[PDB]
Amino acid sequence: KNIESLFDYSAGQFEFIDHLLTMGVGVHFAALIFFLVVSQFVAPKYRIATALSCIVMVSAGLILNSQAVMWTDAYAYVDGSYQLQDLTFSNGYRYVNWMATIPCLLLQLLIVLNLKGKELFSTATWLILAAWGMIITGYVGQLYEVDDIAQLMIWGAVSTAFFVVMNWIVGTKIFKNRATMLGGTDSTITKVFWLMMFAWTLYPIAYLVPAFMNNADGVVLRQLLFTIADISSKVIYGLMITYIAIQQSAAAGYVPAQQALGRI
Ligand SMILES: *C\C=C(C)/C=C/C=C(C)/C=C/C1=C(C)CCCC1(C)C
Ligand SMILES: CCCCCCCC/C=C\CCCCCCCC(=O)O
Ligand SMILES: CCCCCCCC/C=C\CCCCCCCC(=O)O
Ligand SMILES: [Cl-]
Ligand SMILES: [Cl-]
Repeated sequence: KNIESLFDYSAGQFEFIDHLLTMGVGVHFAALIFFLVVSQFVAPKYRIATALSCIVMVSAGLILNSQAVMWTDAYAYVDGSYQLQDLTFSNGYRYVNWMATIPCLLLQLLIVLNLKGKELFSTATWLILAAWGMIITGYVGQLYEVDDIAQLMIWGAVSTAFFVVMNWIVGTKIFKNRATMLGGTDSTITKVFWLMMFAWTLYPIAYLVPAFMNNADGVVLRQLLFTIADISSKVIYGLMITYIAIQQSAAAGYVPAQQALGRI
């Protein structure tokens, strides 16, 4: 149902996608280890945000590692190309993790914005229905990424709207609660907002590969645009979300965070 099943791959194409996903496993699980160790230097009120990235990291992780195994399961070298065998590959399982990866990030962004209580829970509930929104219409479109490209843009169209709509929430929150933010991180938080519009725009581009490049190199590009969007919303966004909590933790008087920052 997917363009990936349409082609045979040269060995270079196939080894490259495999090294991509594998390098992408190496990284979520090695970011995973950093996010563990620095969690002791984060104040009790921010510490779930570091932890949440421990989850992001295992979750893109598993599916990423899972895509790499299914890649080598699905294809074998026959007569000079890698050809599809008995099992399929697909990015279908990538959109389900998006289901889980985002609320969590959205959650760690909300946590360091210093949202609390009813605004925090409320804004989490809306944010989560919205991207969940964006995510599932994404899902249903790529379903027709071979049979019915009209549903790709049309479902593309729909999921985009949600993406616009949700950025609006996040941005409003971010620029509203800049002034609560301690240690200089009111400057930093606007940067993440920006970074975050890059990694998540890689996605629609990654989602129009069949419309505009329905061949084997588009399959590869699509995965390439997957590893960076991936590394950026999960790993770099993550890295960047960690620094604000430690900074704000030292600003609020958390001596392990002070000591950690002063050590560097
Ligand atoms: C792990 C984190 C993220 C932020 C993955 C995000 C996916 C998107 C921002 C993609 C949205 C869609 C667009 C708007 C285009 C139509 C189909 C998609 C779901 C890929
Ligand atoms: C922030 C960085 C994102 C991660 C970078 C992803 C990995 C960079 C990979 C190398 C790009 C150039 C390789 C060109 C290979 C040609 C593909 C082919 O063999 O057919
Ligand atoms: C089998 C995996 C192959 C790739 C080798 C793994 C090594 C990856 C190296 C760095 C991971 C990228 C993230 C950087 C670590 C973040 C911690 C820090 O801020 O210093
Ligand atoms: Cl605290
Ligand atoms: Cl994912």
